[PDB]
Amino acid sequence: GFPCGESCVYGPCFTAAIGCSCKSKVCYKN
Repeated sequence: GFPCGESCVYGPCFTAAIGCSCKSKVCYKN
């Protein structure tokens, strides 16, 4: 539910490394 400070319009969430995921073009975790 909290933003990881990264977007994923065209690239992946490199913050997936800390458990984030792409949710409607913005990287979030919990």
